[PDB]
Amino acid sequence: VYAQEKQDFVQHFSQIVRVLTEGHPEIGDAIARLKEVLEYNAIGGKYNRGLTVVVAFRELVEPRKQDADSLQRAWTVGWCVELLQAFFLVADDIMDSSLTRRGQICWYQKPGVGLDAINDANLLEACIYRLLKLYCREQPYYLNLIELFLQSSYQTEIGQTLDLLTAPQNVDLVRFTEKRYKSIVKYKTAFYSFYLPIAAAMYMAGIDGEKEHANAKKILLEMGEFFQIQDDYLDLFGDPSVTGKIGTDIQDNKCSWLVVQCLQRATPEQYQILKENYGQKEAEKVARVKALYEELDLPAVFLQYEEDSYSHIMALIEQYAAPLPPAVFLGLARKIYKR
Amino acid sequence: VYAQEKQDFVQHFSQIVRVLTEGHPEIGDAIARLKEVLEYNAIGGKYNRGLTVVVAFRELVEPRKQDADSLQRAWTVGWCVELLQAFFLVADDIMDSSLTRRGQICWYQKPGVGLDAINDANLLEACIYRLLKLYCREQPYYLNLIELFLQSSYQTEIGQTLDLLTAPQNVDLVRFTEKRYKSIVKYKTAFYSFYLPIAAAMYMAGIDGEKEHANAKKILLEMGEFFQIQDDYLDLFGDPSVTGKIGTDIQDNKCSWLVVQCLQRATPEQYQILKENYGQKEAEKVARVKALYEELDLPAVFLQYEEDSYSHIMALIEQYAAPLPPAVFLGLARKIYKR
Ligand SMILES: Cc1ccc(-c2cc3c(N[C@@H](Cc4ccccc4)C(=O)NP(=O)(O)O)ncnc3s2)cc1
Ligand SMILES: Cc1ccc(-c2cc3c(N[C@@H](Cc4ccccc4)C(=O)NP(=O)(O)O)ncnc3s2)cc1
Ligand SMILES: Cc1ccc(-c2cc3c(N[C@@H](Cc4ccccc4)C(=O)NP(=O)(O)O)ncnc3s2)cc1
Ligand SMILES: Cc1ccc(-c2cc3c(N[C@@H](Cc4ccccc4)C(=O)NP(=O)(O)O)ncnc3s2)cc1
Repeated sequence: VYAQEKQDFVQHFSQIVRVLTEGHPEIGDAIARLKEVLEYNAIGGKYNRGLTVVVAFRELVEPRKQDADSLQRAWTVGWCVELLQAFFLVADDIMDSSLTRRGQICWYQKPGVGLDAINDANLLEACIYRLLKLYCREQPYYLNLIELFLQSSYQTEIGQTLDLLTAPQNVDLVRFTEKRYKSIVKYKTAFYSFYLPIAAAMYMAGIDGEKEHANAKKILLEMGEFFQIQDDYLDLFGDPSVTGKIGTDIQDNKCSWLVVQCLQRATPEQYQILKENYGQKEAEKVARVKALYEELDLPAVFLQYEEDSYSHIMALIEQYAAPLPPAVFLGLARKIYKR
Repeated sequence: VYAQEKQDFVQHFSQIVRVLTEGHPEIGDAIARLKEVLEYNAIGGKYNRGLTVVVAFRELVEPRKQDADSLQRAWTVGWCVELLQAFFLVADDIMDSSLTRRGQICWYQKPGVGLDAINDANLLEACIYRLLKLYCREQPYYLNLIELFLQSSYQTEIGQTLDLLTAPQNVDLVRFTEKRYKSIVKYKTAFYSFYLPIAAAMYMAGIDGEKEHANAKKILLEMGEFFQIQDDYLDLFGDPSVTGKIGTDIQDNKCSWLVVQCLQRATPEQYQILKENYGQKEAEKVARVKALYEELDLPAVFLQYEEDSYSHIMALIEQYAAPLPPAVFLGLARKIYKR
């Protein structure tokens, strides 16, 4: 499904840019900057979210209604998801004071960008809507897509606010509850990473019903919870030469699924070991946390969670996939649940 | 027109907030933060942009079609303009490293906000669209308003990019040309400050024609150019006990209308006096610029510009106001051109 169309998708970017950078010579300079912004930040991910739109649109539309223009539009809206992602990242890395991203210098950290990245992020967001105007204003789902991107923006922003309130990078754990962890993930990542791209395909295919969308959302948000929990696990236990990432959740005082669990289980004594070491950057003090999680057999708790999670998803799919082809959902679960 | 409805408008804010902060207990914390963001940043301006929507809607709709619900919606969309303004300011003050705004500490500069303001700004933007959903999704102009706010966002962002490229707060004047000054003002401030609110009233009143809108835009953008040029003049020559502002365009290396003119007129010698002193914060070095502008009789050049500008506007109004009541436009020119 995905490896099979990643070429046409990543190749269409050029067009996405050509159009977004074309009557008005006076502003050409700013447009030059926009090009640069898009080239640095929309590129270099694995493109799974955007791609999900394309793949799903193939699965959902009767192939008789998949002309060149229709596909073009699915590529375009797929790139709209990747631009939403890019907008959030650029802005999130400023906020976290991150150094790298996708293995390069964060955009804001480049010489002579700095906090100008704030506006660059805002343009990334704007390009979504330009693109929808240009490719979709005549389509019957035009407004549905706008509302979905705008709503996907809002929930992510809310989730971000929620995380910022939860984890002031300053030492506190009583606010790291499972209720709250789950909330953060739903609003901050799941909605836009899992629901938004399938939903966009759905609208593109004429499937606009609230019921259908509620059903698909129910599956997708639970998939999204898992995805993140696995991300949290692998931040620390992922072989880094598989992953590509080397993890810093413990140094960055994150509200990781791990710590949440660790806190549910710890003696009042061990809370101390964690109160003392979480957030510090001393390797010794980072080791004494990993080593605590390990003492609490949390890698086992994960495996245990991944199994249940895998059933729940299949159950959800059995129950709510209809009348969409289960393959829409399985195509994603495949990308997540390795054996 | 304006003093006459500023009460109902500023009073409606409470409702705007009540609604934007109301099913979902898990996120209530973030909503609390949102409330705070809106209270600090949507409040304390003079509300001229928002108000323009309300006043214009009164002028444009047959009074038989101005029920309670219609008004409610004009207040709401007026507040949407003020939220757009708030979103841009919060983000612009981070970018400039400003200290104050509307006579208080900039939001980002408050203890324990910082660059979290980036997300706070993004929520300000989001609230626009929530508000439009809640009050206007059933109206026939719903999509027109979304497109207008989104487009107003994009042009402002472009203008911001353009300004950032023009004025790196690092010393340069060859890029401060009149063509470029004019471009910056059109994209960065005029469009959203002058065109957007009248346009929103227009759409609200059933007047959606491209022609009408082109006409209104033509008047409004030229009004907007003046407004800004006057702002630039008064930044330096405004009696500060009238204004409320004390100006720092020269210290901040801005691409002010003043400097632009100064550069058009200066001997190759005087370019030097300006190359040496513009952007410095030394009062002596700030004085030696003001004193140069004064030596070049620029306060006279302004008066000269304000006169011509005043004719051009009236001409534009005579020519393009129809079939809107000229009073829509005069109501604004009144707020700008004191004798
Ligand atoms: C800890 C743990 C326990 C069980 C699993 C299971 C994964 C899995 C599974 N995973 C697929 C991925 C998958 C998932 C869902 C639908 C389709 C495909 C897989 O790993 N295929 P591969 O050829 O690479 O070994 N497919 C069918 N049953 C199961 S049970 C994964 C992790
Ligand atoms: C909607 C959506 C968003 C992100 C993803 C990502 C999947 C993924 C990823 N998944 C692996 C699978 C995987 C399984 C277990 C642990 C890590 C990685 C994968 O794509 N395998 P495939 O053989 O299909 O190319 N690996 C590294 N980064 C990412 S980011 C998937 C779906
Ligand atoms: C430098 C300079 C030269 C001429 C003017 C003019 C302002 C003006 C003008 N201004 C109105 C404001 C105005 C503008 C446009 C339409 C209506 C009202 C005004 O100042 N009224 P006020 O009672 O406070 O003295 N009205 C009619 N003709 C003119 S000519 C302003 C500044
Ligand atoms: C669309 C729009 C946006 C901002 C304005 C502003 C007008 C204004 C403003 N205008 C003065 C007039 C003015 C004239 C000349 C110099 C300064 C101020 C005014 O409102 N007079 P009014 O008697 O109607 O209350 N003074 C201080 N700040 C601002 S911000 C007007 C219209």
